[PDB]
Amino acid sequence: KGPVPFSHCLPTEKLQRCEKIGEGVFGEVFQTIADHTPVAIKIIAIEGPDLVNGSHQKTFEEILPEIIISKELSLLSGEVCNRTEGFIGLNSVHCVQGSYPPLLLKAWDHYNSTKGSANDRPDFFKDDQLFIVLEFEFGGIDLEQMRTKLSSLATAKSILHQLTASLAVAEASLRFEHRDLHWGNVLLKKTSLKKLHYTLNGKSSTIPSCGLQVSIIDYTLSRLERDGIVVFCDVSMDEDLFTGDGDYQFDIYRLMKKENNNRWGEYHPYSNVLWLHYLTDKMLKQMTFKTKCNTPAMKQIKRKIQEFHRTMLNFSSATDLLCQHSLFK
Ligand SMILES: Nc1ncnc2c1ncn2[C@@H]1O[C@H](COP(=O)(O)O)[C@@H](O)[C@H]1O
Ligand SMILES: [Mg+2]
Repeated sequence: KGPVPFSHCLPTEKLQRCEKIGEGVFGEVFQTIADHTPVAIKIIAIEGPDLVNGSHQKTFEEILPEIIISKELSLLSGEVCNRTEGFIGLNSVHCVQGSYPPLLLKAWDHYNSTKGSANDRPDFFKDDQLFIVLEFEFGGIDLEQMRTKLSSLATAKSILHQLTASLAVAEASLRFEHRDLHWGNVLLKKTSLKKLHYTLNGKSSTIPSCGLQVSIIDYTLSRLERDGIVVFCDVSMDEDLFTGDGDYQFDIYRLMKKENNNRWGEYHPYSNVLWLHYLTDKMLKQMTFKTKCNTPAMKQIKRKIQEFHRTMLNFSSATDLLCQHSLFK
C-alpha cells in the first residue's frame, strides 16, 4: 500500500550485520547476510526536494530505468539463447520510507573513518523521506580496490575476456549498452570454476577463469530494449555529466555523446567498446600485479593487451570484439 518502513527490509539482525562497502552520488551500499550468504544493499534517496551529495534526488521516474534493467539483466543467467552470469543477481526491490536507521548511520561513520567518503553524512533525512532499496547478490570486490591485488597478466586478460563476453551476450539479447562501466562497477569474486560458460545466439563457449568470476554492476545510465520498448536514462539535457575531468572516465561520457549525437534512446553498442577501452587503459596504467610481469609468457600477454588497447577502437561492438579480435582466439 505505498512504501514500507526500513525494518521491513532490514530487521534487527540483518541491520546489526550491515557494514558499508561502497558509495556514489546516488547513495550508499551496505553488505549484510541473508540465507547464510553475503548480500549487497544499495540505498537510494528519491523524490525529496533536498540536495543529496550535491545532486537533486532522482524521482521514481528517473530511477525506474535502473530498476527495470537490473531485473532484465538478472534473467540472463537462465535465458536459453543468450546466457551469462557476468552481470549481478537481483534479490528484491523495495520503496522504503523513514529517517536513516541509526545502525546504518554508525556503519556509514565507520566507513568514513577508515576509507573516507565523498557523501554527506546521512543524518539529515526526515521520517517522510523515500528510498529505493535494491538487494543484490554479493559480487565480490571492485576492480579499483583490486588494482594491486590481481595475480598476473593472465588475470587481466581473463577479466577483459569475461567483460567483453558479458556485454556481447547483453548486446545480442537486449541491445544493451552499459554507459557507465567505470572500474568501481566491475566486481571480482574468487571461483573454483576453471572455465566460465556463456551462450551467444545459441552457441556455448567457455573462458578460462583464472580463479575469478567478474560481475558487471550499476545500471544507472544503461539502455536496452524489452518487448520493443527502449528503457534508458535520458541524459540529453544533463550538462555536468559531460564536463568532468581528471580521469579518462570523464572523456568516455563525451565520447559517447559524440558517437550518438546526443540521442540516448538510439542503440550505439560502440559505447561498450569505449568502456572496455577505458578499462583496458586502467589495467595498463593504474595496476600492479602480484607476480609482476617476469616471464616470456606474461610479457607477451602484456604486449597483447597493449595491442588490444591500440586496436579495439576499430571494432563496432562488444560482440565484434569477442568474435573477431585476436586477443580472444
Ligand atoms: N552487488 C554488489 N556486490 C558487491 N559490492 C557492490 C555491489 N554493488 C555495489 N557494490 C559496491 O559499492 C560500490 C558502489 O556501487 P555502484 O554505485 O553501483 O557503483 C561498488 O564500487 C562496489 O564496491
Ligand atoms: Mg575511473
